[PDB]
Amino acid sequence: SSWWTHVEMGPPDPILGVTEAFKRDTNSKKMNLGVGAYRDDNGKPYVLPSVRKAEAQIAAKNLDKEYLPIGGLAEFCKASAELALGENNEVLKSGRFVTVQTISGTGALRVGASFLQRFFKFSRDVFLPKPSWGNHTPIFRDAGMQLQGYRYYDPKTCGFDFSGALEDISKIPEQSVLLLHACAHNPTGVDPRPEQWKEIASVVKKKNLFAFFDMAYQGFASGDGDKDAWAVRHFIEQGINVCLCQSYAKNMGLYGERVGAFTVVCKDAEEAKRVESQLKILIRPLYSNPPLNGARIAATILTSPDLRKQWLQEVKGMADRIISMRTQLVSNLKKEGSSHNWQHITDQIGMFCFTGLKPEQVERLTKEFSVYMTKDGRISVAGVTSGNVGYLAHAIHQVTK
Amino acid sequence: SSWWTHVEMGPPDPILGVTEAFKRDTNSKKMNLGVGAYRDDNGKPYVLPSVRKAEAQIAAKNLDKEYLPIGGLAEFCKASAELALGENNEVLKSGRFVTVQTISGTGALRVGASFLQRFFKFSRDVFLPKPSWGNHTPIFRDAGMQLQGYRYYDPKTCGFDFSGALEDISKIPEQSVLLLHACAHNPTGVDPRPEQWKEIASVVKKKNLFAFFDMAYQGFASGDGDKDAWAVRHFIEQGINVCLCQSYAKNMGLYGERVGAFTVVCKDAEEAKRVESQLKILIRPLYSNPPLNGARIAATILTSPDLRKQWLQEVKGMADRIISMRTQLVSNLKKEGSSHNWQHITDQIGMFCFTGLKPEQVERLTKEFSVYMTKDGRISVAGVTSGNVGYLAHAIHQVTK
Ligand SMILES: Cc1ncc(COP(=O)(O)O)c(CN)c1O
Ligand SMILES: O=C([O-])CC(=O)C(=O)O
Repeated sequence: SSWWTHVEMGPPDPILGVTEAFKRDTNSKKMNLGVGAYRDDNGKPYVLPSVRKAEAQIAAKNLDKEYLPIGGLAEFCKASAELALGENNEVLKSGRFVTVQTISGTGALRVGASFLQRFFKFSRDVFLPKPSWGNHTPIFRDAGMQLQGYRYYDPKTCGFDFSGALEDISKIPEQSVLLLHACAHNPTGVDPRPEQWKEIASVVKKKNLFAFFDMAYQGFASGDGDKDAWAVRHFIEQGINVCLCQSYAKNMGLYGERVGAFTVVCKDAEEAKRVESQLKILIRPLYSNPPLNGARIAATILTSPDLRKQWLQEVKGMADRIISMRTQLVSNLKKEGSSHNWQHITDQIGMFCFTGLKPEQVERLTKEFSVYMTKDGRISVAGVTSGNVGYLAHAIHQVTK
Repeated sequence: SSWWTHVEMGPPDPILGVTEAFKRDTNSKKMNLGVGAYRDDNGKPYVLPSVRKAEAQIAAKNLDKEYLPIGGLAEFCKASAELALGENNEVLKSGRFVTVQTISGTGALRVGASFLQRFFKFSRDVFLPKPSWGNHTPIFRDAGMQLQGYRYYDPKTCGFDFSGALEDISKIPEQSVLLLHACAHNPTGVDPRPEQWKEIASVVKKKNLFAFFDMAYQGFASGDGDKDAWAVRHFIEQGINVCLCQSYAKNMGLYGERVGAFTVVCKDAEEAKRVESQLKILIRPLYSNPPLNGARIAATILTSPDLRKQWLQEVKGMADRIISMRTQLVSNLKKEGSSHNWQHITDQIGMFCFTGLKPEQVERLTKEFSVYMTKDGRISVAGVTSGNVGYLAHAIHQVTK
C-alpha cells in the first residue's frame, strides 16, 4: 500500500549534528570548529575581491546563458590545466591531456570514478589513505569500484607514517589505482615531504600503479600554488600518466558555484581525443552539461594577468591566516603550561587539523567549554580567530593537563 | 603500452554534426532547425528581462557563495513544487512530498533513476515512449535500470497513436515504471489531449504502474503553466503518487545555469522524510551539493509577485512565438500549393516538431536549401522566424510535391 514503505531513514550527519549543536549553545564564548569552509578573522564567510571584480567585468559583458559544451567552457579548461601543471609543462605543450569542467571537485571525483569503472579493465580496486575524505568511499562504491586502504596517518606521532605507507603501497597488486591527496590531506592535515613523495613516486612507477590525484587545495594550502602542485607535477615528470581532480571551492571561495575540473594525462594527443569522447559519453547521462557562473568567474580571473596576480595574493592571505592560527595555537598552549608535544599542529598543512584529542576529551571540550568538534579530534582551523585562539588554548590544556 | 590504448573513439554526436555543418555554410538563406534552445524572431539567444531584473536584485544583496545543503535552496525547492502542483494542492498542504534541487532536468532524471535503482524493488524496467528524448536511455541505463518501449508516435498521421499507446500500457507488467512526458513531448511535439490522459491515468491505476513524469516545458509548451502541468496534477488527484523532473532551462532560459528539481509524491510527510534522507545519500557521492546561482534567480522570480507576473508574460511570449511559427508554416505550405495534410504541425506542441519528412527529403533540404535538421524529420521550431518561414515552406514544398 505504498511504493516507499521499506525505504529506511538514513544515519544522521555527524558533521551537521555538531554544526547544529553549536547554533543551540547559548554561551557567548562558543566556537564552531566543525565548519567546512574558510571564515575570516571574525568568523564570517569571505568572498574574494578578485571574484567580486570578475563578476563586475562579466556583468558588463552582458553575456548569454546558453548551454556549455558537455566538457564545459574551453577557456576555463585550458586555464585550469595550466594552473595545475604550470604554463610551460611538457604535457600542455604537446597536447597530451584532456581537461573537462566538472561539478566542483566532487563531480570530478565521480566522473573520474565512472571512467575507471568503464575503462580501467586491469582492476576494480581503489586504494585510499587511512583515513581519507569520507565522501571518497561512497563516490567510488556508487560508481562501481572496490575500495581498499593503505596506512597514512600515524596516530602515535600525528604525522605521516612514511614507512607503513610505503610497505603498504609496495604490496598493492600491480595496475591497481592509488588515490592521493596532492597537498593538505583531509581530514588530518598531514602531508608527505618532497623527499617522501619522490619515494612514493618511485614505487608507483616501479610497481605499475595508476595514480589518481585529488587536489582540492592548490594555493590555499601553503600560499604557494607551485609548491602545493609540486607532487602532482613531479609524478608526471617521473613519467607517470596521472589523472587529477581540481576544486576551486576553497582557493577561490567558489563553494556553492561548483567549479571543478577533471584531467587525464595521456601518452599522446590522439589518445586524449579518444579519452575525451568517452568522458563526454559518461557526463551526458549524469547532468548533460556543467554550470556557467563559476567557470566564467574562474576563467576571467585566470586569464587576466592582473586579476590572476591579485587573486593569487588573496589566496596567500587565506593560507596565511590559517598558518597564523596554527602557530598561535601552539604558542598559547605553551604560554598556558602544557607539557605534550604540539608541533604536529604546525607541521600540518591546510585547514583541517587532527589534534590528537581522544573522544572523551572532545566531549569535555563540548560540555564544559563550548568548543564544537568531531569525536575524531579534527578541527576546522578556519574556526580559530585571533579573538578566540587564546580561549581555545586554555580549554585544550584543561582537558589534557 | 598505455593505460588507454584500448579506449575507443566514441561515435559522432549527430545533432552537433548538423549544427557545425550549419555554421560552415555560407548560404545567406541558411536555417538552423537543429538548435536545442529558444531563439527570438531574429534568431538570437534570449535572456528574459525578468531574469536580468532578478540577477540585478541578487547582486544588490551582496550575498556569500557558501555551500547549499545537499538538497539545495530550501525556498527554491518549495517554490518549484508549488509551480508544478498549484499553490493549494493537497500534496503541499499535507506536506506529503519531497523536492530536491538538481543539475537541471538531466540531473533530476539521473537522481530519480539512481533512486529507482536502489529503492524501487518492484521492477528494473522503465518504459519510454517511442520515441523519447535520446538521453533518457543512457540516463537510466548508466543508473542500472533497463529500458522498454510503448507505442506513442503514429508515423501515419504524425500524431498520437492513442490506441496503440493505451493497449501497450494496459499490458505493461504490474508495478513497472512508466515514463511520461508531461507536455511538449521531445522529439515529436505530439501530446495526448486531456481526455486521452484521463484514460492513461485510469490504466496506470488499474495496472498499479509507477508514473515517472519528465516535465521540461511547463509554461514554455503552451504559454499556460496550469494547462501544461494538468496531466501531472490529474494523475496525483487520481491517487497516483508520481515522481517528477523539472527543468528551468527553457521556461526561464536558464540553460547553462542548470536549474532543475526532482520531486517524489509520497503517502505522507513521514514517508517523505525517509525518501528525502536517501535522496541526500545518493546526491552526495554525485556532486555533493548543487549550484547556487540559477537556484537564486529562480527562487527570486517565483517568490516575488511582480517578477513572477512578468516572467509569466515572457513565457507566454516565447510560447506564442513558437505557435505563430507553426501556424505560418502550415499557412505558407497551402499558399505554395502543397496538397499534403500538414495539420500535425499545428496539432503538435512545443519547440520540437516531427515534420513527417523522410531522410532523403531531409538530405535535399540540407544540400539544396541549406535547411539544417536531423534525419528523423525533427525540426526545432525555434530556428523558424517571420523572416525565413516563407522560405522554409517553399523548401519543404519543393522536396515533397
Ligand atoms: C580532499 C577533498 N576532495 C574533494 C572535496 C570536495 O570539494 P568540492 O566542494 O569542490 O566538491 C574536498 C572539499 N570538501 C576535499 O577536501
Ligand atoms: O543539450 C541538451 O540538454 C539536449 C536537447 O535540448 C536536445 O537535443 O533535444
